[PDB]
Amino acid sequence: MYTFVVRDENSSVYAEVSRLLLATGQWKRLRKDNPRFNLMLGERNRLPFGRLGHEPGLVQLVNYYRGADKLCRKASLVKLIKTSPELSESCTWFPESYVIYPTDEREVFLAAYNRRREGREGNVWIALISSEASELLDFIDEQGQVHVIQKYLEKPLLLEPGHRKFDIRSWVLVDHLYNIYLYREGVLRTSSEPYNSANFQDKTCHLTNHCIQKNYGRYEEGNEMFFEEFNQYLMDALNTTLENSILLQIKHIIRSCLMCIEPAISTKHLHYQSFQLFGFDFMVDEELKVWLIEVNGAPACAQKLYAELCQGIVDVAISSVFPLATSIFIKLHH
Amino acid sequence: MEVIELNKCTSGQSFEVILKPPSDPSLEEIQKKLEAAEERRKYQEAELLKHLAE
Amino acid sequence: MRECISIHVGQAGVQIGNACWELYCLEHGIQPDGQMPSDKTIGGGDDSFNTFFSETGAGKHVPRAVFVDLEPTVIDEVRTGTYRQLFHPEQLITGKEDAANNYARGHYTIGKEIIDLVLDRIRKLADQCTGLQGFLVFHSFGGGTGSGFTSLLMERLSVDYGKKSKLEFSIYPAPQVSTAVVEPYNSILTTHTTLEHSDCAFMVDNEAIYDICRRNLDIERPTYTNLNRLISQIVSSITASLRFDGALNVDLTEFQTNLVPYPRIHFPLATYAPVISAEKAYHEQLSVAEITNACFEPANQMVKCDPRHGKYMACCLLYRGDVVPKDVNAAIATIKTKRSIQFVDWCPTGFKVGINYQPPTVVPGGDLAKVQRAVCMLSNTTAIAEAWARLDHKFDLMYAKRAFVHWYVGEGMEEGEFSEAREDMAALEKDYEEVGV
Amino acid sequence: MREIVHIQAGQCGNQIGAKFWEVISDEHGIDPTGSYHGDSDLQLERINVYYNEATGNKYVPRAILVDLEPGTMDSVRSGPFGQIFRPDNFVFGQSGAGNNWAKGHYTEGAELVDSVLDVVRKESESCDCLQGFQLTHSLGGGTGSGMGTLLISKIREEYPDRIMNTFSVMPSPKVSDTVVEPYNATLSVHQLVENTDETYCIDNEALYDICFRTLKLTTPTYGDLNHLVSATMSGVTTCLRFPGQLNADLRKLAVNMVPFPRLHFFMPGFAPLTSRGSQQYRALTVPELTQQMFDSKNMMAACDPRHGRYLTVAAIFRGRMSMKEVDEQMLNVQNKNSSYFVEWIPNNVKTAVCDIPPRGLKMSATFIGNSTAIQELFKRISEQFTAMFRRKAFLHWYTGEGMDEMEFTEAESNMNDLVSEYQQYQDA
Ligand SMILES: Nc1nc2c(ncn2[C@@H]2O[C@H](COP(=O)(O)OP(=O)(O)OP(=O)(O)O)[C@@H](O)[C@H]2O)c(=O)[nH]1
Ligand SMILES: Nc1nc2c(ncn2[C@@H]2O[C@H](COP(=O)(O)OP(=O)(O)O)[C@@H](O)[C@H]2O)c(=O)[nH]1
Ligand SMILES: CN[C@H]1CCc2cc(OC)c(OC)c(OC)c2-c2ccc(OC)c(=O)cc21
Ligand SMILES: [Ca+2]
Ligand SMILES: [Mg+2]
Ligand SMILES: [Mg+2]
Repeated sequence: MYTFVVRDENSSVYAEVSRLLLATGQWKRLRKDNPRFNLMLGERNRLPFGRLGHEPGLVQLVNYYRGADKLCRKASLVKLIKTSPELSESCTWFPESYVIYPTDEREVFLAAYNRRREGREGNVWIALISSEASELLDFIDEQGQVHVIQKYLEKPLLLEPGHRKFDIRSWVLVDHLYNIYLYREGVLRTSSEPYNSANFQDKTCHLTNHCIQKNYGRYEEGNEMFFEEFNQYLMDALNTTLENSILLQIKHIIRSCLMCIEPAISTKHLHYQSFQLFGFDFMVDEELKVWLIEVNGAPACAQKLYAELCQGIVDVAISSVFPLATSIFIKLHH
Repeated sequence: MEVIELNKCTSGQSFEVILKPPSDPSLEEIQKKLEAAEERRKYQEAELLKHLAE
Repeated sequence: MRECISIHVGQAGVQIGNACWELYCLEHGIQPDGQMPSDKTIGGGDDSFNTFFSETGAGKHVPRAVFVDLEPTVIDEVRTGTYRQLFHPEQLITGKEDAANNYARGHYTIGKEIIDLVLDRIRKLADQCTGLQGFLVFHSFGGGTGSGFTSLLMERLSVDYGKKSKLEFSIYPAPQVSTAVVEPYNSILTTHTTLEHSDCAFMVDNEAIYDICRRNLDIERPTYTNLNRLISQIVSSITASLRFDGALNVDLTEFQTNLVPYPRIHFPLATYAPVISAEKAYHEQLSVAEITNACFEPANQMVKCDPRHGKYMACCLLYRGDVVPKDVNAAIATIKTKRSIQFVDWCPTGFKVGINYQPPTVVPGGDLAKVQRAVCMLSNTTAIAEAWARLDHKFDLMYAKRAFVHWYVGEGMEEGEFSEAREDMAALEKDYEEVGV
Repeated sequence: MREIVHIQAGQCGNQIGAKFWEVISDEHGIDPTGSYHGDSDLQLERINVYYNEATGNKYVPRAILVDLEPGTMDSVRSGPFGQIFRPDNFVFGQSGAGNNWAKGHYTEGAELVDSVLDVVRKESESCDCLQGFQLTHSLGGGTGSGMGTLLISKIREEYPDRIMNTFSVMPSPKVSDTVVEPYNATLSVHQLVENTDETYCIDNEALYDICFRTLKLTTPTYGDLNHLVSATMSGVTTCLRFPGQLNADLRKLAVNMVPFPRLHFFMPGFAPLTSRGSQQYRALTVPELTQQMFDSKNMMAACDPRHGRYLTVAAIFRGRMSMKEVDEQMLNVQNKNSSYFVEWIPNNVKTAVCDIPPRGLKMSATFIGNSTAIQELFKRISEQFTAMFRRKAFLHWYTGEGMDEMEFTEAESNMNDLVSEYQQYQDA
């Protein structure tokens, strides 16, 4: 009889993981502050990693990697890509990004902006989407937050029929042994309003987020295109597959990002062990080139896929450490 | 990278290697708090002997 | 030459003192009776070892050590043990009734009746010193004597010896090793009262030593003897520079300079490699690169914590054996590229290296094998605050219900001292977080 | 911090007390006459804790035998180890206490208490460093209950800094002498709450149930009950009587077992449970001892530990065994039953091991639990008390000795307070 604690009840994924563990009849849930646990399904903020692996007679495991926020915060991710020799500095799969502080690298941001002025081409950026630099350089002081000015993808891949914009979400599990498991099912979070490039001010066509646009459910359920349907579209409209044109680049980005932070976050020789589920957010352009946008520390799964992924988390991340009395993942070999 | 202040002898040697440059209470006050604790003990014992006398 | 006085308080401090002084004697070639045949100046001198040993006309080498316990039984084993002649009877002070795992009983009650006697026996050693530099204090955080009496002594030593440096070797409590339940209380109370009186403190978590003994020495249930022989090796590494010819850490003041930029943050992490079983039949001798690399494995540290998630303020490497600067610098360059070593912006990223050519001496019939080269790293990392966080949480849980408090109040201590100690610890944890992130 | 002064009061106190000295004299290799005849040096190294060394060479128990009736003490003196006790330490009246607390505490017992305290002082002066006192007594009669608690009160006056330790036998209707037992017990508990540091709650109900259900004895005598008491008493005193891993005294036990001054009533337990005479053939494994000692069937107090929460736990393993296996099993019980141990006292279960086993067993385990479940014992006594008290029944035996109804009301209130105080830490 293994024991676990739940310290984040706003977590959609680990609410399903908890009930799946209890249903086996080999796991018992304890109260929040009980130190005598095998597994910790931990809080998002201020997780007490310093208290783990100090209980004699208990192998202790947590569903978060300490230091993984360095990949999962927008400001931190830019600093990581720019400084680390594995990714530095003209990264082919990451858009041109600059860290901006309100009262910093905004004196060198203008130098590249003037290259975009002298060489007369597209000069659209994201923060909300701006037209010119000086018009939203005071917008960081307007909100009072440290946000990033990233290059906006002016020429993206457009779904037909609809002339639409989309982002791809991939769910990745890193176990205690630092195996990188990519879940075979991903989701396309689609825009319903046709993409407009003449003026960027309207919210529906430009922003790709699920929560904001709620047009809704026109082409598919809750603006969510799954992997079998999207592969089929590419076969018909572009004469290519998902794995060739898009997914190989996705696998390359995931593996490059996590192998970079491996020495800093690995729990290989530690007194406690970690796994973590990540949410990688991608963008595909007209020439079928995949770009990284966001990495999520606490990602929420798609409604259709909860049952399969949460069983997968129990299978290879939990039951590997604590064994009970075909695989849905693609292992990314390094 | 830079090995400085190298000093050698028969027993061994010492040096510094730099990779990157940078970017009380009184004697009376002690005896006071000790005697304040002794009097608190003596009061607690007095309250006990009072209770036992009753 | 400047002499050093060692103070051993409570059971933990005394038995560790025994382990260290046994090891020093084997290192300097001093016999159980106190004779040192290699020493040519009979009945005096100003050599490097004379920092720790004084001399009499008969050629006897006596430790500058005071042993203090509130109960006779442990020091009685020093009085009748194999090193009985080595110490003067006046150096070994015993009370009648112990502090019963109670800080307040050790500090206030039994503390008051013995403090003046101990300082007199300390003064009797200090009067034999041509130039005193300070004190090395050995105790547990957990025991009543170790916590209570030590903090009272440290207060008084600041009054009587204001110009002198004070170093701590402190045993941090572990449930695995015979722990009393109120030991988080004692640990917090002694840290608060000692924090301004201590210049540099080396924490040794019994948990870490217990696991090193299980993993690397193949001992299934480590005794105090198993733990102390390992602790004494680490202490010997740290003190070697005071006892031997060299140019790194030659005085106690240099420990503050090299390791402690911020006075309150005076808890350097010690990491030691290699620990090899004497029962191990075939052993491949480890290189300079391998042992220096092992200084960054958490499983080798004196406290289990993660230096990758923290910042360094200072880092010393102390080598014993066949080591040359070329191999050290090559090792460092390889480690820097592969491992997460982050310094604070107001500090140089760098290492102060000290080598002694004599390989570490091991106690005959002990558990540690002879090695060609060994290293102790001393690094002031913010990661060690993990140990404060663990201890504070345990304090918080008990104190919320006021559990066991009545035992402390019944010794004359006010309840307000508990919360005053905890606020200081909450401030200390915040200091580490400011520097660390 | 070596010498303990032992006191035994009344019939039950002297009968269990004699059996204690019978058992530990066998363990320390001391014959009925008083001479040492053992093989190990470990038997003598901490013998001064319970024995005075008289020039002979002979060992005399630091024991004081107290009763208001001469009957039981004559049976002790003519008993198996009766001639080991110092004859001056036999302090007795002639009139008896007639199962009346008031007679023990206020009238008959008050006449004899000073003589006892002279013998206590005589023993205390011989002690190099006296750590405290232990009393064996029942709470249901008159002498052990009434005079025993009067003694405790007067010892605390003369020795306010010493540790008071009791082995207090709790009355039960199952093993009942008189109807007034709930009166005597409630009056005694009031005194024990105030004036002791440690009380081992030895429930007569539980001792009967063990003898009936587990030992398979159809009609158990007091002798079958006293076999279980002495075996438990030996177990709880192991760390005081033998050299081991720890320097263990009564004060360190008190500090670590008692988080709140009033809550110092412990559930004793023993594994494995044996009937007198019957040889234990099969040796128990370390997992079996650990499972049995935590089992409610092995508890000397008729409380269900599953109805409460453990504040602190002390465990003593006896015999040649793997200390790794002990450490693993003890951690295993805690980690698989973690709800039953308070989270607000970290690492509240502590374990000791002694190499020397008790007589007739290859390995044994002694349990000392400070559980909130002990409230059930006190509730039971309170219910029996109130049943009679609401009608002022049998009260004339007490009012005839000078007592008023008010003192009964005050004792009822103080015990109901203790119950609600245990309840405070069972939920919160
Ligand atoms: N490493 C090591 N730890 C010890 C030793 N002796 C005791 N300890 C630890 O120290 C703590 C208890 O403190 P002690 O030093 O035994 O107590 P004390 O200072 O003698 O104080 P009293 O309460 O008066 O006995 C526990 O956490 C033990 O694990 C030892 O020889 N070596
Ligand atoms: N376990 C045990 N209980 C006893 C023994 N003798 C008497 N009792 C119990 O003690 C109570 C009567 O007290 P007793 O000691 O005979 O009265 P006293 O002589 O006036 O102290 C009743 O509750 C009995 O059940 C005994 O030998 N063993
Ligand atoms: C390991 N520290 C012990 C010290 C006190 C103690 C004494 C003792 O003998 C009278 C004893 O056996 C009954 C003990 O139990 C093993 C202890 C012991 C007591 C209980 C503890 O509370 C959980 C504790 O923290 C420390 C010990
Ligand atoms: Ca000399
Ligand atoms: Mg001690
Ligand atoms: Mg009777």
